Amino acid sequence: MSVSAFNRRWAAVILEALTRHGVRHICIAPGSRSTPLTLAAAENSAFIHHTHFDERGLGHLALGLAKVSKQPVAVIVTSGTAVANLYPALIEAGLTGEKLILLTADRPPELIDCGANQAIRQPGMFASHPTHSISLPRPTQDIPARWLVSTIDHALGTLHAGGVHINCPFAEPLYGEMDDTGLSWQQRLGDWWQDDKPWLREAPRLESEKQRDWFFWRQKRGVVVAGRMSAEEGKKVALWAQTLGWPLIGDVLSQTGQPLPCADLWLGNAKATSELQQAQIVVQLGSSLTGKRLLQWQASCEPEEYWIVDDIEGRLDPAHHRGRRLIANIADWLELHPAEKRQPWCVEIPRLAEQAMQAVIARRDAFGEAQLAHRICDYLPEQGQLFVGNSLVVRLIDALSQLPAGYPVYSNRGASGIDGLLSTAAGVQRASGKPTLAIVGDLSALYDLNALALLRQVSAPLVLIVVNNNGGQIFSLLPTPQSERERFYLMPQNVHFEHAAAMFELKYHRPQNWQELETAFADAWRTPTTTVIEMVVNDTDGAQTLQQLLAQVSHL
Amino acid sequence: MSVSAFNRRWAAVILEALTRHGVRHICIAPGSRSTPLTLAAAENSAFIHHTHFDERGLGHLALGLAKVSKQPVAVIVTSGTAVANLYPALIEAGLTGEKLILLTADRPPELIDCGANQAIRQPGMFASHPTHSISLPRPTQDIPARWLVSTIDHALGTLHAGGVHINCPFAEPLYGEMDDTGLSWQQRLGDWWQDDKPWLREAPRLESEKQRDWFFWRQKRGVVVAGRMSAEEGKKVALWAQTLGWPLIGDVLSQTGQPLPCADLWLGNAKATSELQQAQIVVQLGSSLTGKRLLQWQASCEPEEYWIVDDIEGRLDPAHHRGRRLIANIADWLELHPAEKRQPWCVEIPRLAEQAMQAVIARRDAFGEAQLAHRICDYLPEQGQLFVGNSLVVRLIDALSQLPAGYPVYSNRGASGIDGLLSTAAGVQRASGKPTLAIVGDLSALYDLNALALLRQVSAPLVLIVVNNNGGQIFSLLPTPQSERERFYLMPQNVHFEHAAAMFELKYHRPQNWQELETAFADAWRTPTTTVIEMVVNDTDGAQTLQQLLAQVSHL
Ligand SMILES: Cc1ncc(C[n+]2csc(CCOP(=O)(O)OP(=O)(O)O)c2C)c(N)n1
Ligand SMILES: Cc1ncc(C[n+]2csc(CCOP(=O)(O)OP(=O)(O)O)c2C)c(N)n1
Ligand SMILES: [Cl-]
Ligand SMILES: [Cl-]
Ligand SMILES: [Cl-]
Ligand SMILES: [Cl-]
Ligand SMILES: [Cl-]
Ligand SMILES: [Cl-]
Ligand SMILES: [Cl-]
Ligand SMILES: [Mn+2]
Ligand SMILES: [Mn+2]
Repeated sequence: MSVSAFNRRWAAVILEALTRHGVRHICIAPGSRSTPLTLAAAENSAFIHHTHFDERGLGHLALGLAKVSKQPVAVIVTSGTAVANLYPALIEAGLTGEKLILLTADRPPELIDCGANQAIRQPGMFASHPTHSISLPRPTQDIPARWLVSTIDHALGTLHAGGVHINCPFAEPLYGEMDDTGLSWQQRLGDWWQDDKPWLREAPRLESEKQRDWFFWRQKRGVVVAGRMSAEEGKKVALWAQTLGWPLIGDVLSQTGQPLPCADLWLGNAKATSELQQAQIVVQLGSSLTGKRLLQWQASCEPEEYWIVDDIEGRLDPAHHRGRRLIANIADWLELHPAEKRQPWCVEIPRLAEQAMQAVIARRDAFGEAQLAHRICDYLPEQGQLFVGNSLVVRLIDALSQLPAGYPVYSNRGASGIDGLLSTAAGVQRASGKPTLAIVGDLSALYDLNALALLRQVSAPLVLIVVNNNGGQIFSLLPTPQSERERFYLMPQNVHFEHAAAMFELKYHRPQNWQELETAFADAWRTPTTTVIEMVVNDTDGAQTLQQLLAQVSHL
Repeated sequence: MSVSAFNRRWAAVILEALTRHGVRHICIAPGSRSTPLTLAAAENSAFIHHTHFDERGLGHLALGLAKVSKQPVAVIVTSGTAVANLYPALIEAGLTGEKLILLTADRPPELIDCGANQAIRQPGMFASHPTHSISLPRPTQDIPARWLVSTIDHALGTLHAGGVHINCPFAEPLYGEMDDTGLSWQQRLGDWWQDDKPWLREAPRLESEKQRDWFFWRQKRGVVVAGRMSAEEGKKVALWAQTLGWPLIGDVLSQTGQPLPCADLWLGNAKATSELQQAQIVVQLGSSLTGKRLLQWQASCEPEEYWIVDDIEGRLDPAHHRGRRLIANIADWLELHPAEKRQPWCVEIPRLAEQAMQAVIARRDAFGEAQLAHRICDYLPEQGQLFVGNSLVVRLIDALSQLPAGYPVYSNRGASGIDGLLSTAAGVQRASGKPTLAIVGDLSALYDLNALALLRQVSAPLVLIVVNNNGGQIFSLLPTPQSERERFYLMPQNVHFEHAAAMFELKYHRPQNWQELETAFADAWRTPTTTVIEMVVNDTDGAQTLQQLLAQVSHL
């Protein structure tokens, strides 16, 4: 008889099913309509439970979790605009591949389009952005549990990457006594409840075949571009490229070690671009390439074929080159297409890359964001991970430093949003347990401000560098019109973060030089908490230093 | 020739066209892709420009503006998750009628699903939540300006209520000199550029017909239920119900003056409900009724007829009574269905309503949220406006105080989200220019924390009361389960707002008695600046006081 009790039994099947697909982490926002989902999750000891009050934050927390653990991470939210806040993190997931299982509570069909409070049209509301969309029916004992677990099984079994959105109508009485309504119904699943596999096993592998002409292509004048990939993938790619004798352009996100550093600088030099005109094939592994000069070279170069090896799906070359798009695990792929010993063919690029770095070393003293980015390894935590925020920071680290091979870097570099960086960071460190360094801009920090709440619960030191250049200074770098740049572009907020840290009880440091920055780090890494280091810098110095260094290099 | 210059030409046609439909406020977030729209907006002298860095807050700021002004308000954002953030405000607008014109910038078609940075598929991404979706084509001179303005003219001309999503591909060379490409193409529109009406006027009106059996019905035992309507409509409805001799159950949002106050209390009393069983007809004006007892009585009652009169569309009875759904401006409808002076048929309800308010007044003294709610009248600015947050506050002011007839009230009571209350308040005050009192919960305040940024800029004094009962205390009033309530429901963040206030250079108080609250307000209505008043209150007291007042009143 009890609707209250049955809703929970319905929800218990949902959650148990996700358990069979490697879902450990679950992110929960407060609600009433979500009561069946939340209580089922709460009482299921397979989960590690995370909670937060801002649903946009909640999505990004889940996104950081899935980013690092490579596992499907679940999200429970209540009906209404709560669901709509998951949209940004879902979008990023859909572009970078994080498996997010969004379980969104709903009013039941009777309470739709009739002025019911906090009742909206939720089925379909993320359009094409989920990989799978399940819109569950009203819960009824007339639909057997086997269908409910099968539906979920298929969605998860076949999920290569990106998000699944499972809309969960519940009618209400939501609370009440657990009388054993639906226990019978649940029992038709038999000992599946004691099993560790899913009910229906459906896991087709999606993968491109061996390139049988690889033995031919591996001998051409090639170039290796390396975008976003795993830390270990980064090392493998470096040795591979080296063996071929092909120049490797490694992104900040590559973790290759960057044997030809300051690509964003040297690629702007005619000697480099014309040397590369000799490249017969370009093999790019991973994507989301950072620098302007890399994108621009890429968009303009004309090899015989262009390859992109990556674990995600769909076309990845925005310049649409003739070539191949190869779906694979990068490490697997490298083993399936091993490098072969060849003499290098580049003469000028190794030279320019060295000079480029030197021009930057020559500028390392000024206490500016350009320099912080140059010097950033100095500050990497031992056995840690770097989280790079968006806008100027990622561009400057990519252009001016040479990150160590196999040192973990993480970013939200799919949609490049500045909406969820702090909570994504929270996820990232939570996932792995590692000491974590996260560097972010001032608007970025202002955007995801309340995420500082999550930053009270960290398992290893997290250092949050907020670079404060009073506004979105990237729009200084781009050729924006002078007269409406302050108001409509930069949007300085004229604020500091001392009071932010105070509010949430985090250590704060506002260093005036390098000696003070190192002493802030020394204290920070001592304790499994989050320290906020505000780096206040002159608004336009970073962008100008980049432009100058670009110009300098382009004359060498 | 110049794509740059034409992007801007195209955009200015769009923005100019909005001009002819009373769009005067415009809300801009920072970005590169949105350049054509933003620059066109900036140079167009019709618009009052508003800016913010958080796009979710931006949407809600526009919601605020559109709410008060009852004009269409435009929003510009850039491509990527920026767009996705408009969702919450858009869902709200869709339910309550605010006219939000979302001009969302987008990459051109060549750059979608090809690994291009910050490119996602936007056309259709709000599903069916917009009233119209204009998905614009790639800008070209081969499509006449008369098409562009006409498409915008149609969507805006026909717009009864809710948002229009206008997606705007712009191909890049976004910056460049402003040569005279597409001037010739603009001129094909002739002297329309000096006109003040639309190019295509298509403005059909949507109305219900005169109810020609009204003279029959107005003599039966009727009940007037009044929900969200304008402040002038509240006064009229009070005059009307009084004349007919029908009891008026009036919501916080109604501005009717509430002449049977504390309905949430007296509707729980059996004598009141049985007297209401004699109701032959129920005429509700407006919608989104607040309280449980009203929502519950409304659900259960069985009058021969049930009428809902509101200028929004669709069904508004979540109990789906046999009756009438009349789409009309309330002020107009009342004139078209005038009252006739008649002897009030209710006997005990007035007595119960008085005794209920007395029960409440007898409890005014304790320094807590329930008591703040009850006496909020005392703090209302002269010639000002109220903005009520969600959760416990709106429930408490509806239950425990009697707001003045005609004194303007506003809320986000469609989807009842807690995600945009401060930024909505901002736009609410900005639209009217009136001194504003806005009260909100702690988690509410945290959710929209960065909106404190906008509150630095206020055309009249704004007081923001933040009730801090350490968590979502509504889940203390709802019969949620014991051992998982704090963690999965209330989610206390153990925090204050002194520092938040400080960060954003806003005056802060934290009164500890009625006197200290009076001193906080002495200063608060003089200067056109924002004052934060944090009300620290025992977590659980509000909920229990309501519960007790409920129990006390049912015994009358
Ligand atoms: C959600 C979202 N909105 C807007 C943008 C456009 N955008 C890119 S960078 C930027 C400004 C970043 O400001 P800040 O954190 O101060 O970084 P800085 O420009 O100084 O590197 C904006 C608004 C975006 N990427 N994501
Ligand atoms: C965007 C959104 N997420 C979640 C909810 C569900 N919800 C309704 S009330 C509430 C708690 C509000 O807490 P607070 O601001 O402290 O007010 P209090 O409960 O103490 O009145 C929540 C989470 C919602 N309405 N909107
Ligand atoms: Cl809820
Ligand atoms: Cl159904
Ligand atoms: Cl960026
Ligand atoms: Cl700390
Ligand atoms: Cl942009
Ligand atoms: Cl609410
Ligand atoms: Cl100042
Ligand atoms: Mn900045
Ligand atoms: Mn609260």
